[PDB]
Amino acid sequence: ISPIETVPVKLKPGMDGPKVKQWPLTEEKIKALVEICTEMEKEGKISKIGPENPYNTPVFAIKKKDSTKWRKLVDFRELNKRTQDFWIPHPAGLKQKKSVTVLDVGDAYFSVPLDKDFRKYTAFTIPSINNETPGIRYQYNVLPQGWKGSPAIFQCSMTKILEPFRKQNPDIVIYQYMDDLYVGSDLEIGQHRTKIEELRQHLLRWGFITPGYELHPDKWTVQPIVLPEKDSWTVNDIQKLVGKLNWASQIYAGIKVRQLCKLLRGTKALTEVVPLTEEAELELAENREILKEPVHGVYYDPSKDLIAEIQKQGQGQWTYQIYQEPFKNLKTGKYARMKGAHTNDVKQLTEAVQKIATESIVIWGKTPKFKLPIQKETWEAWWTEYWQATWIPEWEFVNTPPLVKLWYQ
Amino acid sequence: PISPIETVPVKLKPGMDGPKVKQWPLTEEKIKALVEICTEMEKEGKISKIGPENPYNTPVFAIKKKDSTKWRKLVDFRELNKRTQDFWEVQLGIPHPAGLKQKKSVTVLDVGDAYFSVPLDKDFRKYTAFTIPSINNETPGIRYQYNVLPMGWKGSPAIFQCSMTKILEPFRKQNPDIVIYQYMDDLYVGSDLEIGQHRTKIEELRQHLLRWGFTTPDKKHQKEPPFLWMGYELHPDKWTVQPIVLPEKDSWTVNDIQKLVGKLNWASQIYAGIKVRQLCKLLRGTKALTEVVPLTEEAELELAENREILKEPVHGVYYDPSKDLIAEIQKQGQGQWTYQIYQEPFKNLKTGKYARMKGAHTNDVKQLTEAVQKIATESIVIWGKTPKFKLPIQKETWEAWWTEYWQATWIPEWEFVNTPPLVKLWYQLEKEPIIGAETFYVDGAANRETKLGKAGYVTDRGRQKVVPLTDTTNQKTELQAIHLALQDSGLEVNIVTDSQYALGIIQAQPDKSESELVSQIIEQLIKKEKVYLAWVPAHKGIGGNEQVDKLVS
Repeated sequence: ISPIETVPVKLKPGMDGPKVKQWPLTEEKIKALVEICTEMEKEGKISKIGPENPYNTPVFAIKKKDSTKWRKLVDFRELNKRTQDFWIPHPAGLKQKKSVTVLDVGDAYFSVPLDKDFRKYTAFTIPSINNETPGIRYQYNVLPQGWKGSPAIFQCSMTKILEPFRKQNPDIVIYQYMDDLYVGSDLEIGQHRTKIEELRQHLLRWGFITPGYELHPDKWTVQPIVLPEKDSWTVNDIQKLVGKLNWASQIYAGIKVRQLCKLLRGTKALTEVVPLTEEAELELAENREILKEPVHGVYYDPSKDLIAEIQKQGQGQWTYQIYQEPFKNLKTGKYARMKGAHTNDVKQLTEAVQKIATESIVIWGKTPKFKLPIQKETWEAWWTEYWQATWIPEWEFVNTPPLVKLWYQ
Repeated sequence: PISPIETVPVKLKPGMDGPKVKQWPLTEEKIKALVEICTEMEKEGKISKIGPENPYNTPVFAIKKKDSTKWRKLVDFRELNKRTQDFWEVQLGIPHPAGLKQKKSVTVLDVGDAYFSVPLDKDFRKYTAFTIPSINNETPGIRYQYNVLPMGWKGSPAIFQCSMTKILEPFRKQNPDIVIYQYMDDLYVGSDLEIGQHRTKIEELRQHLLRWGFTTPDKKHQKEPPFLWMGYELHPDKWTVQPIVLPEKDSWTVNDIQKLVGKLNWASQIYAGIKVRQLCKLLRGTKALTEVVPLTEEAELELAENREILKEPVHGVYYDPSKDLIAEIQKQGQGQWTYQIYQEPFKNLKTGKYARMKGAHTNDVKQLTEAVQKIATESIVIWGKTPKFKLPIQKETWEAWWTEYWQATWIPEWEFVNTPPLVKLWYQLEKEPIIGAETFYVDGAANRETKLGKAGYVTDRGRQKVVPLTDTTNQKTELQAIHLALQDSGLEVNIVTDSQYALGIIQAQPDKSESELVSQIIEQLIKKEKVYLAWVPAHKGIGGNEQVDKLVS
């Protein structure tokens, strides 16, 4: 191979490189990473480094869906946050396709060399059992997977290999996010899979892939705010409704609870049944018609971050909202339960996060910042055990037992 | 000797220059002692004489060895260390003896002469300049610089460990079956090999280290059990922590204290209750390593209790990959938890205590959850796998917890062990309003300017109350108002509040709290039979919520 020019990459002004500690790994994952890194070292992709490199970035191993091969995953979230901005408009048509297949073209990045002055920032460590040896330290020589600079730098090369396919299929939308390739079409499912097979064979031919996962955005349903339907309303039931309507008035307009609060007169017992007046039945009825559809006039700001909140509704059900400003939801949803995680909350939560992020990628071309309803220590202990994506979104941990729980289900 | 290993490039912190600390005057005895020491490590190539062009300097002292007439060359690199780049600590912890697989043949080699065998980056050497002063202040002092990793310099541990690892690397490839543990002075070599065939491999390794400038004295060479290794005594069937003896000195110096703290920090990983807070407070405000430090009342008492703790014998067995890992937890007082990790009954690998003193309100269930996680994480570090757990909590107790808990939680494979005190939900709020039970409409308010406030209730049975409160807040009065309702009521109650704060901390169902207020509320909830707590949006015309809010504000 002949040396091709690396593009100059710098950190943001005033920012130093990533200094994140490596978390413990099991014996199975360590051995897997060792074998992978030995191969990459032989192929010149990574090089061993010493302690004079003060930077470090977590590494671990995952297994993609519909695959049994171990996949090396590096958490470049800290590096990405500090890496300069590289200046593709997001395909709005991708959301309106009947079928969007996800292809992994991450191996393509290992063809392009990385700027020598930047390689130090890609340092990572393979831990050893019982610290028998000090961890094996590596840095990258080529474009790393998970780094936001990789798809940007490799963009020009990606457009050339897709140019023949995009002309032969002008009604097929192809979008790239990190290591994954999103291919959408309104074509019939049988003929669709033969087209993505035609594409992945075109990618295998030129070494973009090294020797399934289908999405259906039309089936992504919105979860609206629903009001209970009863013939007998207790004082407690009225109070619950008032509390839910009061909160919902922060999102929707024209919501009033005057006629419902009149029913709560004097000092009533909670279990007392109170007959709804004809004007209370009216006020309730017109509130329902307001909460029927999503709120108009909520626009997506491409510059501002996306935020995702998740609630645990029990029985394997989870609700979620995506917004950029409070009470201005861009999307709301609810996920049904799935067999395999009948007793595992963490597994259900991890899958939910990946689903939401996936939808956010398809719709806006960006993963949201998650507010996870889980203790930090509990999440950080087992979340890798159920992760199947090559990207990792930002997240924080919230601990507020909400009334917002039944305010969405 | 000096290793032919490639030097590791070292830089100063950006924008910083080398040290320029003036050398303190010394006794003629100490000066002549330093001259004899420097002369030896000059002809051994460890240091070299420098010219007057070098502007940098680092203070040196002359202390005598513990119970010896020999002098030591001590260097205070604190100034150089501040100006030296950061290095990455690659290790994730200390190797645990219970992480060792049982071996038929064991050898522990002494690589103590290791710091002064690893070459220092030639570009950085000038910053390690020091001066042997003259008594007359007229004759110029003898100035040297280090060619080798200096004892006490910031980068010495990391660069050495890196150098050693790279040197041990080819020997480990040629011998994938042989287990090697390195940690400064001690070098562990184990194998399931016959003695003669094993001792031959030992000589092969020593010759390998010798060619790379690392000597292994046959005096400190250990042949027969037990083998001393990292403060542990390795027997063929068991391991024992060797008795840790703490110094007894009339006058403690700064150097003595920090060495003591470092030692106690290491022991704290094995023994529970080791404290160094009062000793660390002594160090703040010191300028020199030789500065004498008087032990305070809290400090000498802290040191005394540490001595008693280190008297307890600690021992365990080795690891066997063929058998599963078992971890058992039991509840103790003051939210303390003890655990044992074993494979065969009453043959512990690791024994420790977990004191959970982080947080205001919690329950035994959450504390057990966090304990399991800590243990699981440790096991992965040492053995690379998570153990099967034996927990003092009913399978029904846990199922009632995670299904009703708003937050996501989970516990790995575990079986129930019936040994008190068991972990139990001491109470549980109702999901639906209680019929026939009195309904308390509860509210409280407080003046932010005077910290004065009221708290009370109004019931559907016509009962009302309001109590004056002093030195409280808006949040405290909301909890006191709920506390009132619990006090003046039967075993079944409905309580309506507008406080999101008060509601939130009771939803978590804690059984212990730092607050005397919350603790009493907890005690009330336990004695109750049924309690339903409802929330209502404040100031919207809700009946009972109206009358009680006006009475408190």
